[PDB]
Amino acid sequence: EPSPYVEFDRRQWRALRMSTPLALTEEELVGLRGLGEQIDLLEVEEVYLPLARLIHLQVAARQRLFAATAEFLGEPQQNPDRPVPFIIGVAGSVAVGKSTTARVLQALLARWDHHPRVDLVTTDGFLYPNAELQRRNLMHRKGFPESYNRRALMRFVTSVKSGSDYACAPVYSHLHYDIIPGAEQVVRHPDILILEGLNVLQTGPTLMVSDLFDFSLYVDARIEDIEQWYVSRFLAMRTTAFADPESHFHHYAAFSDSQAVVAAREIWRTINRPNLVENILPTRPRATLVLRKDADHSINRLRLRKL
Amino acid sequence: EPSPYVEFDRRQWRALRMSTPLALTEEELVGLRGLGEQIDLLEVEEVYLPLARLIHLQVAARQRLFAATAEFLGEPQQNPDRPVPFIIGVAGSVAVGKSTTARVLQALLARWDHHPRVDLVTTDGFLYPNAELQRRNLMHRKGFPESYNRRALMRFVTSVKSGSDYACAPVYSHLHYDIIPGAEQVVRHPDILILEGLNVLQTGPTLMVSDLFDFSLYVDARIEDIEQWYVSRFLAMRTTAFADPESHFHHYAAFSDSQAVVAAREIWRTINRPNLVENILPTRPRATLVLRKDADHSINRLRLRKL
Ligand SMILES: Nc1ncnc2c1ncn2[C@@H]1O[C@H](COP(=O)(O)OP(=O)(O)CP(=O)(O)O)[C@@H](O)[C@H]1O
Ligand SMILES: Nc1ncnc2c1ncn2[C@@H]1O[C@H](COP(=O)(O)OP(=O)(O)CP(=O)(O)O)[C@@H](O)[C@H]1O
Ligand SMILES: CC(C)(CO)[C@@H](O)C(=O)NCCC(=O)O
Ligand SMILES: CC(C)(CO)[C@@H](O)C(=O)NCCC(=O)O
Ligand code: NA
Ligand code: NA
Ligand code: NA
Ligand code: NA
Repeated sequence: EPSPYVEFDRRQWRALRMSTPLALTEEELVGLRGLGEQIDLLEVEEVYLPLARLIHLQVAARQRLFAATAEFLGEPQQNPDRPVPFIIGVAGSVAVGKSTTARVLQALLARWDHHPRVDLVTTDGFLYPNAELQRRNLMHRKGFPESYNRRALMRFVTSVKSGSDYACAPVYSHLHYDIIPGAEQVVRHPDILILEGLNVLQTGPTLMVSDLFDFSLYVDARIEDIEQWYVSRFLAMRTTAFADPESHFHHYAAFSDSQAVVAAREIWRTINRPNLVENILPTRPRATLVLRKDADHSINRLRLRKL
Repeated sequence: EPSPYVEFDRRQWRALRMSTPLALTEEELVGLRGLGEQIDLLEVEEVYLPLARLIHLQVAARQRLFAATAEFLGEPQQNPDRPVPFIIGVAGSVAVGKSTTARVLQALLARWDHHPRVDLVTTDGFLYPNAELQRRNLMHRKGFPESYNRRALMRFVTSVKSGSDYACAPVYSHLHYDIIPGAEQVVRHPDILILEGLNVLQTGPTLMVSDLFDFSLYVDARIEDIEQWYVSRFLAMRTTAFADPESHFHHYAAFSDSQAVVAAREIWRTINRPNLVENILPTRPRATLVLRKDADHSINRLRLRKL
């Protein structure tokens, strides 16, 4: 029975690296790695390099589709210094390492021969501010689709891919756990734009940012492993993020291992796990490429959409 | 404010015809026109010709995307006699003329220089048989998403676009209003496949046929106009389709105008209108091109997705 997908073990995927250069050192990789992630240079060569290759191939191909529609339209033939921004979506659960995935990806692509402008934007800045969330009774639903200003987000991406000189996104503060008044992230006609979020692959009764993605990535892992990574991260943050007196969750720092685990599980069970099962996972079927992470965090299986 | 869409009046769209040949006569056009449709050769030149042009441009462009993924994969470079079938989805409400639209489209594309194999398949054959619908209490829901064997339909399209030598679809009988035992429609690696249906543009928690569309068409019109066209068609069929003694609805033939109108409105209000409003219309935002039909049935406005 035919399928729109084709599986790959790390062995078969790495082969597709061909002669792709590794323009990243250990120090740099470290500056991209997130707390808990085990990503090393080897994984960057066997997994992220074939990926950067596939993407640069598609960035060329996909360039025709916009050219053809330009020809048909009798429009002047597209300006070289301003191509149509290639949009890459990176989705997945909280604590699955998708942000490291996104950061690494940004680093690699930025280091491609002609050095393309490659921006990275997370959906955090599109979260409604706490005051607005309380108003909507969503202070315990940060992460769910309804906790974001989806129109604003769609506006942003639409603006960047339609060729605007600049588009701005609000900025979120994890330290203060809320939108930062007046903060803007400015994106200026990048060549590649990576949008990272939880449900960015969602589809619906209106055109959404997923309909604008030229390529999508979904960082996947067994649910029980993700919970472990989540709890583990929570405990570790008692001495990093929560240690800061300025942290909204500074009082989590004095928790004991037991208390920490209990609190992390509650948060996971009441927010993150439901959001993963009801909203995030249902979108995995449409991802161009799925990166499967084993319990040890390593990518040992990939799924690609050939259709 | 930027947009993923660009509007067109008949005047601006026809200009895009360029030097496209009209390989269709009146007799032929007639043999494609449905009861109630006002389509003439002029509309075929001003609306369907620019469309056939745009499509053949995209069929070339879109060919790269599959080539690039073939290159990346180190796969042998695609066989010329067997390209990747281009999939066109045609959606819209019952009685909006989308089938005529599909038939005309098939005729034009089949008449393109190198004469490509262009098949047309409606989703009717994927409807569950009456016995199965009764079992599910859906005998008054033919047309709704749940009245079709969506897995089968997805299997069919997946098979055709994955390059199978042949794929078969069940056949529906409008005369007998049910699936025809043993009837199969065989599709053999066509170059272009047009899938026509009511909710074929729907998206969901699994990869669906809309995710495989390389181009989609949505035939639109004001809801009140569609109801008129629907009722009008119902009355006219008292002397065509319902006139046949073998017709499942043969007893509608003896209805008076008044009785006919009452019955048609009930059917429209209880089945077709709800299905249009809850399921069909919500999918319009993703259509590549929307053909707007005025009350007189003429296409005087078009909406194209540039993003
Ligand atoms: N609770 C938090 N505190 C501080 N920074 C956070 C954060 N959650 C996310 N971030 C930012 O996003 C990055 C995510 O890195 P990583 O890929 O290792 O985890 P993740 O994004 O898969 C799970 P998360 O939903 O917690 O971000 C963090 O390194 C930091 O840059
Ligand atoms: N009730 C019916 N009786 C006979 N044929 C029908 C039919 N409904 C659909 N068909 C077939 O599909 C064609 C549809 O033609 P047209 O484009 O004019 O209407 P339509 O498809 O937009 C509304 P419908 O949902 O009734 O098919 C009919 O001409 C016939 O070939
Ligand atoms: C689980 C950690 C430490 C890491 O993901 C972090 O996401 C966290 O605890 N944040 C505050 C509670 C929450 O995750 O909603
Ligand atoms: C309205 C007509 C005549 C034409 O669409 C036809 O669709 C019809 O009446 N069919 C049987 C009832 C129904 O439309 O469900
Ligand atoms: Na920038
Ligand atoms: Na496809
Ligand atoms: Na055929
Ligand atoms: Na697009």
